[PDB]
Amino acid sequence: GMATPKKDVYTIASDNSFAPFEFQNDDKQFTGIDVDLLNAIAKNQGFKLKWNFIGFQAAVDSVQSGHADGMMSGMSITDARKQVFDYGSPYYSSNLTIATSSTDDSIKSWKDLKGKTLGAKNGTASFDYLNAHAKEYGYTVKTFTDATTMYSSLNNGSINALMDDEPVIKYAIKQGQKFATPIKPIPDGQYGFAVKKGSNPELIEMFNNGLANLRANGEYDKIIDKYLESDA
Amino acid sequence: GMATPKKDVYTIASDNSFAPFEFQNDDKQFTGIDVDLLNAIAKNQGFKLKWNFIGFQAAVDSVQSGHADGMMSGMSITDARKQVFDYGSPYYSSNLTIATSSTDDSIKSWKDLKGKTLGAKNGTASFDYLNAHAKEYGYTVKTFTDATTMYSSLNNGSINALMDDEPVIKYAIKQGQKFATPIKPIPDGQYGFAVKKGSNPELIEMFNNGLANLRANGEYDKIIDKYLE
Ligand SMILES: [Cl-]
Ligand SMILES: [Cl-]
Ligand SMILES: [Cl-]
Ligand SMILES: [Cl-]
Ligand SMILES: [Mg+2]
Ligand SMILES: [Mg+2]
Repeated sequence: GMATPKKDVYTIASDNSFAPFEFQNDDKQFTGIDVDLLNAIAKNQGFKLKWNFIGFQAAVDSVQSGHADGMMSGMSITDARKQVFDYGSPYYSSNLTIATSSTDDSIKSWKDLKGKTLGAKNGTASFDYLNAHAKEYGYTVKTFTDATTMYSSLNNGSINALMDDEPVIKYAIKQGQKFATPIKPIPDGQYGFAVKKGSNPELIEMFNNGLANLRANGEYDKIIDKYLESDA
Repeated sequence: GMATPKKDVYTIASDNSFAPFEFQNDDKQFTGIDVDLLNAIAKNQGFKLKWNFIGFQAAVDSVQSGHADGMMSGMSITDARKQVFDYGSPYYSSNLTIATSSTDDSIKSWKDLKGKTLGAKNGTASFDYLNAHAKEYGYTVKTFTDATTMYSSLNNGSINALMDDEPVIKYAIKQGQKFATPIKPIPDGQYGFAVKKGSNPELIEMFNNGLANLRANGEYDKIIDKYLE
């Protein structure tokens, strides 16, 4: 239904370092998909916000304790989370996807992964997927303990490709990396805006109504495209 | 109760950057209180571990979907977490505390904060705590949006003190920062080792047994003191 504010300002908790969703620019101001998108949603609906960029764990606990009204933080919607949060309509799909070098034209479909070296960060959803499909597609998996070493290996040619959460890859491309995403991604759920279960229902109404308007009026795509290599 | 391992190795998920609990040293190896403490606990009990420093949110989701066995990640024990995780005995009491300059003799207690300005990061427990006691002791709160600027402000004298997580302040001091902690810390919960609720009970047993042995044998304090002094 139509959303009416019941607070002069709503407090939103978020991560302090989760690019491209929320991160600091060179001027030390917070920015990102979540920041621009929720700000644009509130503005569309005539709500006011105050952001607390405190970290994922801290943001969860702040909403649960009533010290924040909502959480916008690259948050994967899960059944475990639904036990204690209510979510707005999902605002972005999460995918696991393959990054190649943009200079390498040899990988055009999944069948071209035959004989390739694929990187993944140890213990991640990308790692689990790659391990589970290595025999089928015929690649070999090389594991990394952190993100920097993995992306360095793709750039120096010691892996042919890697799998990661798609926003990380598409943001690196937007930043200037010579990567591409030439093949089909693997759906892996959705991102959601959350309030404590049973709390601030009008803030969820705001969210859903504002989001629908931004999807229809083009601003939603403009915001995503600012941060993620768009296909268009 | 005796803990017996049922796997040759258990997988532990943790955050990639939460110093001094889990973080990378200059050699890009993962280290910290959580890493050293759970490794030592595991060793004490004859269990083997493999660590995946995937990030807090990702670690939660991995344990919940059965793709990591446990989580050791500066994890505050809360009722909401008890909905979906089982915990070992708490292994650390996380407090908030005040940092002043080590050369500033003027602040030794809360009442010495009269007329002073203290920093806190917006929307944190420290921010809430300072705001709640500002009228009582007659200080002003200056809000910061990131740690680096807040700590720089203390160092350059544009604030008189700050409040932050005690381990962050104590680790900074251990690293040579010229801060003091003149005021009694404020309790802010406890950290626990987690498994998915109903899973891996022998891993919780071994955590509890090992933690108790390390408290008794001196290693627990050695590990904490390594980082916090
Ligand atoms: Cl976090
Ligand atoms: Cl959580
Ligand atoms: Cl409307
Ligand atoms: Cl969570
Ligand atoms: Mg993080
Ligand atoms: Mg994930």
